[PDB]
This record gives sequence, C-alpha cells and structure tokens, in this order.
Amino acid sequence: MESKRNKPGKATGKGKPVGDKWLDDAGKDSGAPIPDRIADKLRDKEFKSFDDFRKAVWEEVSKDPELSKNLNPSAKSSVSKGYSPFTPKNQQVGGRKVYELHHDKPISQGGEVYDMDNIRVTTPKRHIDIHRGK
Amino acid sequence: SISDYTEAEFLQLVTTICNADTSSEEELVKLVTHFEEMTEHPSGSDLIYYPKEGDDDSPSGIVNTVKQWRAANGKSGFKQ
Repeated sequence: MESKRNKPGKATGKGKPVGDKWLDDAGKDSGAPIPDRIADKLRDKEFKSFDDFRKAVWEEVSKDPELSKNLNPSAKSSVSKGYSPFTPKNQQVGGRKVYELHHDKPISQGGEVYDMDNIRVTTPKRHIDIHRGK
Repeated sequence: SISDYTEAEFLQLVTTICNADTSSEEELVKLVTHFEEMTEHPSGSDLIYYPKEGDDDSPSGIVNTVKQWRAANGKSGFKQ
C-alpha cells in the first residue's frame, strides 16, 4: 500500500449551502459538509497532500465573511494561518481539540481523497462516536 | 505550574495564543493545553475561544478572569 492522502491530487465537487451555525453542525449527524463557497474556491486546484488541502479549507474559511462570522477574534487569528479552529471544550477528545476533516466513504473502499462531496467537518467527539459505532 | 510565571510572562503566553503567533497548529495546540493545565479552570480552552457572555476575551481580559477565578477558589497566584 502507498498512502493516497500523502500524494498530490485535484480538488473536485460541489459542497453544500451552509448557514451561520455551520460549525455547530459539525458535532451532530455525519458532521457538516464542505461549504459550497469553499468548494467553489478550491475546485480544480491541485494540492500536495490532504494536509495541504486541509490548510486551504481553513484559509478559505478565514477569507469568507459569512463563514467566519461566528468565530471569535482569537479563532479568526488561527484560521487566517490555515489552522483548524478549536472546538468547544465539550467536543474535544484528549489532544484532539480542533475541527477535523474526514472522508465519508473511506479511501480504502473507493472514496476519493480530494472529492469535497466526500469530506465532512466533525468535532473530535462526533468523529469518535461515529467511528465506535462502525 | 502557574505560580512559576509572573503575570507579565502569563500575559505574553496568552497573547501568543490569541494572536496564533506560533510556527504550526501543533505548537498552538501544545500551548493551549499548557495554558489549561496552568489555569486549572474547568472551562479549559473555552476561556479563549468560547468566552461567557460579558467576559473580556482580550489577552488582558483572559489573564484577569484566570487571576480572579484562582483567587475565588483558594489557588496559588502568579510569581511576584
């Protein structure tokens, strides 16, 4: 095996319309989708790795007035650097304290790495609850 | 522990975190974790990122919230 998430690829997909509470959705259900306006910025661009793509997602969140609207100024400083923002304390797991980007269909089962329609934003807690039920 | 920091040193640490003045996300997470461990405050990182309505979430605001909480709860304060 060689890891697909560590090889370059091209972002595709549409994402979904989201609202003000978008990150609140990350702790529920299957997490939040990639926002359509972020997919619109990243679609067709090449990324060096999934971690590079992840930094681009948060950089785009920082640049979108609506999607960053209910981040506080310290959270804004973080996303402006491409860091994932901290979740509320009650959604953290150990040293996993920030929102996570996960693949809905696992890469090993045919899911694409940079397909924005196959990516979900979850809190560490919600990801772990979903994983433990598999 | 927090009593190894002067208030000035602690204000520098909080300002680093609030500005995200770090080399990587990993470094920022390590710093926030250390901040939580020093303050011992039940709200953890929420002091910085999810402040209670009416709390001053500037760096000096967070330092003062920590200082007052520790005082109210019979805990040690800053060096000096």
